[PDB]
Amino acid sequence: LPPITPQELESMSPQEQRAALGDRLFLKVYEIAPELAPKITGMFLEMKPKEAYELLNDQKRLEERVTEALCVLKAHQTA
Amino acid sequence: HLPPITPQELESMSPQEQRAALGDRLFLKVYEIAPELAPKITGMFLEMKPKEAYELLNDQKRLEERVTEALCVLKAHQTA
Repeated sequence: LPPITPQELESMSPQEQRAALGDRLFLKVYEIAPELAPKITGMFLEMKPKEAYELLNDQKRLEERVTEALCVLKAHQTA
Repeated sequence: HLPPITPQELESMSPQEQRAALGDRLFLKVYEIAPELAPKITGMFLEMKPKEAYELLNDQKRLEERVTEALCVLKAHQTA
């Protein structure tokens, strides 16, 4: 999917923002954690739209948020 | 442990005074959760808005959640 412009993000409803950001976040997370990509994307969609949008423009920040999300899920695993 | 900060004191303190007051009380609570990394975790909390750091002193569950989140941010910053 082509990137969302900053002008489109401010023009979308919260429902439209979630669908547009969620589809692009899922594809990028799928390249890092394919099995937990739907679960991690749902965690990302709880952030503010501006915060989730920065993940689509900074690869290094997206990797750290995925690593952070995996660590939080691992922390709750009473292994 | 220090006595809790009242909401009226927080609004009357300067930004530097808020850091000292919140930082001392946040450190004592985080120390009971992560004693070794408590100073670094407290510094991460002091970058939040004063109202948000104050809620961590009044909500135990959210405090534990933010510490776990802060610990996971530190793990993500590993060079190796």
